[PDB]
Amino acid sequence: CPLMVKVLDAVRGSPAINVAVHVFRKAADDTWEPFASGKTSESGELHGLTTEEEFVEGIYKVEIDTKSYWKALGISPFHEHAEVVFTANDSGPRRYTIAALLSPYSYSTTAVVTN
Amino acid sequence: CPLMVKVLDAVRGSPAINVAVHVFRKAADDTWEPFASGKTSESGELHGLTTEEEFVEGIYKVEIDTKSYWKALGISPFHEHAEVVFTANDSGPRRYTIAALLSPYSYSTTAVVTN
Amino acid sequence: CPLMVKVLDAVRGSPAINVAVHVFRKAADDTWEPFASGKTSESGELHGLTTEEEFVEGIYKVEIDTKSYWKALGISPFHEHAEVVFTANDSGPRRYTIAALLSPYSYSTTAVVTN
Amino acid sequence: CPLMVKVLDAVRGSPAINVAVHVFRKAADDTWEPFASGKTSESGELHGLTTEEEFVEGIYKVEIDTKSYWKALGISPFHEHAEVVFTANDSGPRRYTIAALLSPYSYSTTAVVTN
Ligand SMILES: COC(=O)CCNC(=O)c1cc(-c2ccc(F)cc2F)cc(I)c1O
Ligand SMILES: COC(=O)CCNC(=O)c1cc(-c2ccc(F)cc2F)cc(I)c1O
Repeated sequence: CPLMVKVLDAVRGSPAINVAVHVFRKAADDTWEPFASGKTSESGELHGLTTEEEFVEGIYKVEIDTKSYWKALGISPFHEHAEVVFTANDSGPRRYTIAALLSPYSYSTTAVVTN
Repeated sequence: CPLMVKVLDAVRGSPAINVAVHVFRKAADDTWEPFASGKTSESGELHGLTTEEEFVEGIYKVEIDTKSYWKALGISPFHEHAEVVFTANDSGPRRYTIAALLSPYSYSTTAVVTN
Repeated sequence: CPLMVKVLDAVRGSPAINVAVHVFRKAADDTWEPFASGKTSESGELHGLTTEEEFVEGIYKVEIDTKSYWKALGISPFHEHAEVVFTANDSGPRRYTIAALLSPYSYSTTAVVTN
Repeated sequence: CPLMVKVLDAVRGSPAINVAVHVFRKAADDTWEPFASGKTSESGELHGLTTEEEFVEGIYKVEIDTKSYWKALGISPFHEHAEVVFTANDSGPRRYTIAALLSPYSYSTTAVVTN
């Protein structure tokens, strides 16, 4: 599993559960084509978005549906979502963990990339 | 005046100077349309993006061109850009300041909305 | 003027107003001595902490009283305070701005050092 | 294992390996008594700092020796360390994960607390 997404709630101090995540990949025509999607588990993690075969070189966008999450908790947040845009596998195949830490008016995202 | 963007560099401990910033507004045809842009000053700030007349309710996207910034410093970056997607809502007099703190493999963004 | 502290609230999307800030300087006896303190203004900023004459090289600790801030808003916090411990080093004319972005269970701090 | 510490490098996009971590607990006399210490693994994680028996209610300080880490990488950073101060087990025994994301002039820390 070369791509994992983790989401944390900075208000509750907990994993962010049931958060919708959409991954897009830039196509030839410069448009964003749907690549994969899922929901975070009880651990705030989303595995199994892709396989080494499908996860080719390209420009990817990971959209984390933060607004829906905060709205489900009765909170009216600032952002529509958190978006992480990056080139992958540009220098050989790696494993990417994309993490987002969420607050109503802020988010922090990081990437851990291991060979 | 209703919209300001500020960018900080977590590696150098300084404002992020000369960073390109592009703002888009979601059109009725569900597509992103260029709205405003510029480059951050020596203070890491970009003022004069828009006016009260032009800055109506709607969905906006701020793209901060982080990859080019890091490239210019000779530091290896992960993200193509930092993106901040938000709904502007009228609720009395509001100024929006969108701030981003940049590291090569991470960023933190916050919104400060004041009357 | 050589030291400024700024505090932001990631839950309300606003400056963190009236937050207590205590600064200490490490003494030769290896203990922390009160150096400067105050409360953040309506802009979330605390100016006038010290002067160029008083702000010599040394090791400093800035404690931002986050627990009391959250308590005053009725929000359940994790940290007793946010702490930022740093060495002040002379290297031409420097102003240090220490910024903290607060959530109930998280904080992000950065230093911006300008000439 | 009721206390785990994780450290990530925002410059390299990797776990922060071999980082020294010291945990203190506030004693009766209001002084910081040594509680536990360790080093992060190849995964940037530090388990086994304590046991449910030893990890009683109290005010704890987790000091992450960030300066030594950045210095070992040839980098001269801003902070002496990152410090996380919190009351634990004030409302029954929990499991605490304290995470820090490190850059030369900035750090972000969060807590995930699970029952
Ligand atoms: C009324 O208050 C304002 O207009 C605040 C605008 N400034 C900011 O949001 C800001 C935000 C940060 C900041 C951003 C992200 C983060 F993770 C930590 C920060 F301190 C740092 C500085 I120095 C800032 O000036
Ligand atoms: C080898 O190490 C990994 O697989 C890293 C995957 N995890 C993360 O990136 C991670 C990241 C954070 C984190 C994210 C944003 C931020 F501002 C601070 C953080 F600690 C917290 C936790 I708890 C995590 O596990």
